[PDB]
This record gives sequence, structure tokens and C-alpha cells, in this order.
Amino acid sequence: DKLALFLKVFGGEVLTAFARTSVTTSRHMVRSISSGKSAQFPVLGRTQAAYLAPGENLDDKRKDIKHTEKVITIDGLLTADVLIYDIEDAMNHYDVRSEYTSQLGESLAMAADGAVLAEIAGLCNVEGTATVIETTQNKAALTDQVALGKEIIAALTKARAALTKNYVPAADRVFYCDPDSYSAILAALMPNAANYAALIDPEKGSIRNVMGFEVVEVPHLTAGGAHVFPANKGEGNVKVAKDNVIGLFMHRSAVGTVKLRDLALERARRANFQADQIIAKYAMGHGGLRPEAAGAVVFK
Amino acid sequence: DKLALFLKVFGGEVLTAFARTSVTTSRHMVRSISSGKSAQFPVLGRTQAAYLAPGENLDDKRKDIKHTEKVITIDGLLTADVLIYDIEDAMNHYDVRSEYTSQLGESLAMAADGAVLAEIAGLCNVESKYNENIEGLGTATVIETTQNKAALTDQVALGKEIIAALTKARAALTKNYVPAADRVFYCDPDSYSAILAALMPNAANYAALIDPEKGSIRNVMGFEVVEVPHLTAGGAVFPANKGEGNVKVAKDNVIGLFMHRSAVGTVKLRDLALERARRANFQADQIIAKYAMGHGGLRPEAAGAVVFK
Amino acid sequence: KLALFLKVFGGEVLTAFARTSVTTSRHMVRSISSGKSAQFPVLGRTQAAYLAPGENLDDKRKDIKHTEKVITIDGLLTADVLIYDIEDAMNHYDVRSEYTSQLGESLAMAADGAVLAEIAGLCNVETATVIETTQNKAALTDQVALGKEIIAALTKARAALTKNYVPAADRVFYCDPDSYSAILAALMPNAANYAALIDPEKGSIRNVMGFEVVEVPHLTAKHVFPANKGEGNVKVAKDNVIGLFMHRSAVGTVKLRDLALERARRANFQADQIIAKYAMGHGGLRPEAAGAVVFK
Amino acid sequence: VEVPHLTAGGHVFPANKGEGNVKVAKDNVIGLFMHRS
Repeated sequence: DKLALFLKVFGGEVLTAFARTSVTTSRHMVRSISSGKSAQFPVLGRTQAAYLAPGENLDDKRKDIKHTEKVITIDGLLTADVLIYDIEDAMNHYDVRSEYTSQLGESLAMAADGAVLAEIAGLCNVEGTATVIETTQNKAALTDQVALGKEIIAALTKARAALTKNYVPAADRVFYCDPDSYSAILAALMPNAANYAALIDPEKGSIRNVMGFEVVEVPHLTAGGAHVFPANKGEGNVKVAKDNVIGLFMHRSAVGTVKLRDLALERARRANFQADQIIAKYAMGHGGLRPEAAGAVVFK
Repeated sequence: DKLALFLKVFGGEVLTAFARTSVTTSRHMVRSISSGKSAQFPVLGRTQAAYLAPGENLDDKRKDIKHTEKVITIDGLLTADVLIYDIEDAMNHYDVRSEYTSQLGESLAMAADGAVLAEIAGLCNVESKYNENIEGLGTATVIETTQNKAALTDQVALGKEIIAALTKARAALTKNYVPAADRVFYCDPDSYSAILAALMPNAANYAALIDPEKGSIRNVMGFEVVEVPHLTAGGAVFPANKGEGNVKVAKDNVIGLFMHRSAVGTVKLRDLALERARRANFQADQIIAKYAMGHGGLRPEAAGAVVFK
Repeated sequence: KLALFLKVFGGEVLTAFARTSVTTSRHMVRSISSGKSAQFPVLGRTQAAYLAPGENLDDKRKDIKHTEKVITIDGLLTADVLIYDIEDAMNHYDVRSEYTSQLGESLAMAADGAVLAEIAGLCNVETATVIETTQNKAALTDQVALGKEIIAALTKARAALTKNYVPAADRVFYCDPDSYSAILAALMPNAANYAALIDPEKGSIRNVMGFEVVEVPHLTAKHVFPANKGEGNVKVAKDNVIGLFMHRSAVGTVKLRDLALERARRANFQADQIIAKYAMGHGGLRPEAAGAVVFK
Repeated sequence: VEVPHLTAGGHVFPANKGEGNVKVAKDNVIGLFMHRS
């Protein structure tokens, strides 16, 4: 019986473990939908024209808009698991449990990221509205630090710019950068010394607001090979892949997804050549959902 | 009773000053145990998570693997100590106690650094590859360039090429797969000055990046960095001799020595203990503090360095 | 009654020692009462160990020669001042301020200076003394020109800091009060107000490249017991340039009971004449291999 | 207060026209300003 309760404790440790490894939890959508193997959303758009008189009828006005609806759904399953070999599994476990929990937990998000990531750039890569931006001619020439904050930021101006005219508010948004170029390398941003209180990071792993959006990041970007994010391909009509690419721009409510049954862990004994096995599962995943606009930056 | 007491407070200060001082106790796994004097924990060769239709089941790749996890155990008992005199020790209570806390804290830190570094250096003498499982192994070490280091002694002259070195490192990482996140790269105390000058010329700036409250750095192609002792590696075991002499992993040609989470392992008997004793031969008192079991053991994979040639 | 006026006094003196005071910290000290001398261990921060079931760990216990360098008082440290008593009345306050100032801050004034000064002496002999900027201060004149290489000193300072396996993470720069302008210069040729550098709150520049940084006037009595030496086989002397540094417990000294004070009549020239007392001197310990920085 | 858009109706003014006199028009410039009441 007790060996059964222990599992509940492990599950609590996990879910809680998905955070702090949390990359993107907020800053995009999600829903509790039960038994729906799929789910959908609106598209439409913001636009307006002249107005009614007691004469005629409103009906005609809606011709051009081409209202649109869009649906996505779960794909395969999503998880790894771990094969314990524990007597200790019952007890003594303060160190061991932590180790085990981390190893799946961070992994789950580490899959989760790219699935919600690269496909955005894809949405920018078909021919979202469109966007891109750069500085002069290469990263070859431009190397040295503090310039590496400069050209970037200088781009960020235009970043805030095209955030308009397609509308959407600036109220909240975030850019997921790459940890190398990360922070502007904080120099150009902060040629100040001892104040990160001034840069407002009350934990949460987040640099406070810059002009436009907000700047955080996790390592790199990849998932979908483990879609199309041709880091290898320079152009081939599609430039928004990695190599090049840049720390990212996210535009309010461009994505999210549906998860059914939340997270469930299954515990087993598979005895072929064995110790013992546990199983946790997640059914959701996605790329998708018809963003309004978006973009990235490259060097060329 | 009090004489017992002077002893009683003593440990906690040591434990503390210890924990506040180290290159480790983080940046590596630490088990626990009760009277085990030994243990075993898992390795990181295979994992992820993934997606599939109920077409097939996994573990073929898992069948292809070598071992799974290996065990480890105690090696001896560990302490550094001194010979006091007691009455002076007893009164001088803030000052006397503070000096003693400082001395003991230094030694633990040094022993720990040495041991970790040494097991790490000791990691590849073996040559277990070239036989089976092409992706099963693994390990090895070194990117070189540097033109044998002799021609150029200046600050840009070195470390720049070293930047160009671990540029290979990431590429080495995923090449063995395994997670690349918290990868550290311990390094030598000096010559990193060269690397910082290589990073940002002029522009003192040394605040911001390199971070406060930790003597580390945020990253270059990811990493940690800490300027440590043991320019020479863990021979204090690590061969201190060979120019090549089998192992390419080496002495003063040595730099690099990079690694990541779940390479090493160890355990305790228990948290801490201590005692004193009288030997008229040496007259006055001699302390001993029970601590630090079984720091040996490794699991890589991973595990590489860079030198010169 | 008359003493009571002092009694409020001394505290001001005690307070007076507070402040202009460079060290109630940034090095060791002991509480010894009634003893002339005292001692405290330098444990070589070195060695080890984890061992094997058998062994005797002998030459370990041999090679050290490690002992508490035992130190003690050198004469009596204090000075005082001569007055007349009209200012004496507690009414009209201010009086308590002018004199007590001149005493306490003076008490501080010397000890710090010497316990500085011996450091340069740490190596005049035959573990630092090492650095050279370019060729002169005569070339680089204006600020921020002197700032950069000044900072650059701290790099190598951190170099020699290591390999002797001592941290020394802990420190502050013993520095010339004026030319320290460089420090801020190369750092902030933007300000305006130094002000909040993010905690120069109480007399402490927060961490530079490593270390800790403060600085002051005086230090003229860099300076050594053989200070005034122009060059003379030892370049560690003053005005070679700046440079001094050290770290945790390079030295301290002892205390007696306290600084307690009292007055007397001196019929020479007079109303009254005060006196205080102090037992201090030198500081202390081992060649942790600190030093200074210079140019040529 | 910076604007989002500047295109609706009454636009009713010769926005489209480059000038056609009426230098007050749209998409010559941004300089429109006012005061209360």
C-alpha cells in the first residue's frame, strides 16, 4: 500500500519539476479540454469600414474578410520514462528521488520547446504576415563584444516597429534568444556593474523589459527531428531557419494547444532483462495555429 | 562538561565554511547513505523523450548499449588536522574560534578540488573504443592547434586559439549525444585572463558578465568557468610524468579538462564527526574530524580536455 | 564630576576611532587581556588527506615548521593634545567635537599606517611585488589613460593571487587617495555622479575584478619602514607607484583591555592636559605572497 | 499619443491624391495635430 502512495509523491515532485525547467508555459495558449482529441481556434482579423443608416442592410459589408477557423490535434504521444533498479525506491530516497525526477522532467519541456518553436519560423517561412531584419553583411566582420549588443538592440527598434501596423498590443511579449548571443551579452544593455535589481530579475529566470517585449532564453532551439528548420540550408527560398537566425520574436497569442488527461505516470515490471519500470505520459504536443504576424533576424 | 562542548560547536563552523567554499558540491552528483560504505547510481548514455503511434516499442537501441550503471565505494577516511593548545583555544571565543574555522575550511576545499580533478584526469587512459559499438563510445579528449605554444606568449596569442578550441567542444558534445546544458569546463587559474582580453578588448567592464556572488562566467558556447588551483593535474592517479608516454591526457601541456553532470560520483559515511586526543610524545592535543568517503568513480562518455600540440 | 565630562568624552573618542578607521576588519586580531604577547596559527593551506588503513603521516608533520608566529606589543601607541578648560563646560557642545576628533582620528591615524607599511617590506629581501605598466606615469597624464592599465594590474594581481592556492577572493586595494581617480575614471566616464555605484554605501567600493576596493589618504608614515628610499636595490618603496595589495590575514596585532583615558595637571603651560592609551602594533603573519604594482 | 492606423473614412479627404492642391491631405505626411474642444 505504502509503495503505492510513494508514487503520488513522485508525481507531485515531477509536475513541480516541469517548471523551473519551464521554458514556455505562459506566453502562449493551452486548454483543459476533456476527451477532445483535437481543438480549434479563430483567425479573422481587425479591420473596419463606414456605417449603418436606417436604410438598407448590414449584410453586404462582410464580403471581403474571408473569416477563417483553424483546428489542430495531438500527435502520437509525448514522453520518455526511466527504468529504476531500486530497493531504495521505497525509502532513503531524498537524494535519489530528486535525481530521478529531474531526468525525465527537464526532458519533457526540452521536447516541448521546439515543437512550439521552430514551426513559428516556419509560419514566417512559407513565402503570420512576414518579418525579418539584419545588420550589415555578416557575423564574419562583426565579432567584438558590446557591438554584439549594439547591432542586436538597433534591430530591436525595428522589431518594436513592425509590431505595429499589423496591430496587436505591445502589452506583453517575449523573445527567446540563444544563450550564446544572449542578453545583448548584457554589456551594451548594461554597462553598469552591481545592479541586477535595476534590471529587475526577482528570480523567475527573466531579464526585465527591454524596448519591446521581454528577453529570456533557454539553450538553443531544436525539436521536430526528435518539422523543417533547415539549420544546414542557407537559403533555398527559406532563410528563417537556424544557421543563421537569431534570438526570437513572439507576437501575442500566435499559438497554444490541447492536452487530454493532463499528465499520467504508469508504473510496471517488465521482467525480460530487468529491474523495474515507471511510466509517465503526456498526450499533447503541437506546432500550429495561424499567427497574425511574426519574424526573426539573420546576417547577410 | 564544557571541554566536550568546545568540541561540540566546532564542526558546524567547518561544515558551513566548507559549503560556502568550493568548486563542487554542486556541478556534480552527490549521493547519501547510511552505513553503506559503497553505492551505485545510473549513467546518462540513453534518454530523451519521444513520440510514436502504437506501431512499435522501444529499447533496441537500449539493447545495443554497454553496461548500464556501475557501482562505487569508500576509499579510506579523510581529514586534515592540527595540534593545538587547549586553554588559549577555550577563551578568545569570537576571535579564536574564527581563526580555527578559517584554517579548517581551506583544507577541505583543497582536498575536494584535488580529488575531483584527479578522477576526471584519470578518466581516459583506457582506449576502450575502436572495437565495438561505433556510437557506444565515446570519451577521448583533445583539440590541439596552438602550433605547440612556443612561438607565442602574449595575451591574444593564447586563449584566442583556445576560443577556437572549445569551439570544437560543443560539436564534440552532441556527437556523443548526451545532454549538453550544464557543461562546465573547469580550467587553470591564469591564461583565462587571456581569454577575457580575447572576449572584450579595452573596455574594462569585467562586471556584468562573469556574474556577481560567484567567481564563474555565464558562458562561451555554453559552459561554466572557474579559475582554480592545480595548474598541474591531480597526480597528488593522474600521471605527472609522461610528455606523451601513452596518455595524451597529461601534465603541464595540460589545459582544458572539461566535463558535465553525472560524470563523477561519491558518498559519505555520515555528515561529519570529530574528536581530539592526547599524545605526550607530542604533548598537546590533536584533533581528528571524520569526513569525506569514497570520492573515486566515473561514468563517461563526455570527459575531455585540450592541451597544446 | 570632572571625569564624567571625560566619560561622555572617551566614547566620542571611541566613536572617533570608529570611522576614519580603516580596520575594525579586513584582517585578524585577538582579545588578549593581561598578557604581553599572543599568538595564532598559520596552517599551511596545502596538503590533504584521505588515507590508507595503515600509515603514520610523518614528514607531513615534519616539513612545516608551522607554528603560531607569536607577536606582541611594541612600546605604547597613542598621542594626545594640550588644551585650556574654558571650552571644558559641557554647555557649548561642539567643544566635545573638535578635540575628541583630533584625538581619536589620530589614534587610528598611525596604527593602520604601519600595519600597512610592513607589507611592502614583505619582500625587499634576497611573494608578489610584481607588475609593470608602460614606462612611466609621465607619459599617461589625464584620467582614464591611467585607469585602464591600473585595472590591468588587477588581472595579474589575481594571477599571483592564485597558484599559491590562497583566496584572496577576499581583499581590497590599499591605494593612493588621489590617483585612485583612475579607478572610477576608466569605469565611468559617463557620470556625473559617482554617488551610487550600487553600494559605495559605507566606505566600500563594491567588487572590482574580484577583490574588494577601498582607499584613503595618509599612508605616508606603498610607504615602508624603509619608505623614503628612492630606489636603492628595492623598488617596493613609495612613488615607484601605487600598487599595494594583500588579502585575508596577512597580519593583525593585539589589544590590551582598552583605550581608557584620563587627565592631569601640567604646570608648565596650562589649564589641563589629557591622555589616552593603546597597546597595539605591527600586525602579524605570513608571506602569503602579497605585494604591490609599479612601472618602468 | 502615437496612432495605430490613420485610415478610416469621414479618406473622405483626398488621401489617395498625391496633392491636387489640398496639401493638408493624407499620406503626404504625419503632421496632424490638435487641441481640446
